[PDB]
Amino acid sequence: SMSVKKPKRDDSKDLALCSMILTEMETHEDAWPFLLPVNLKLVPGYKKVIKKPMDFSTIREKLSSGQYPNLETFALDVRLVFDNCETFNEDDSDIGRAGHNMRKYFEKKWTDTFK
Ligand SMILES: Cn1cc(C(=O)NCCN)ccc1=O
Repeated sequence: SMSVKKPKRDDSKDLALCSMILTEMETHEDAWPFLLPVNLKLVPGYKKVIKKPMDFSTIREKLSSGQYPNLETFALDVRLVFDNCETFNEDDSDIGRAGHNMRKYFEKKWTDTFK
């Protein structure tokens, strides 16, 4: 509360660590469904069904222009990519399985980096 300061973690490296985590995502071989925004004019149903589209390049742009206030909002956009994926794809499709793989890949790097 007011004048009651909780001891807080060092966040000076958060930007560089999130950038390196995103780089590992972008270079993962299963990252192809998520590198670029879903083409709303070439895919039937996505614009209406998916109310918050998100992809790695948009996350990269928001990270490179100071649009994430903290690292929690960064992980929100990353998880939004895979939440959208589950909403729109079957689990045993190539894209649906890539999302599950990429999500598990992310959450371990998130724990190994900040926890
Ligand atoms: C990540 N993601 C990719 C597609 C896509 O590109 N579909 C083309 C079908 N061959 C659709 C939904 C989704 O969430």
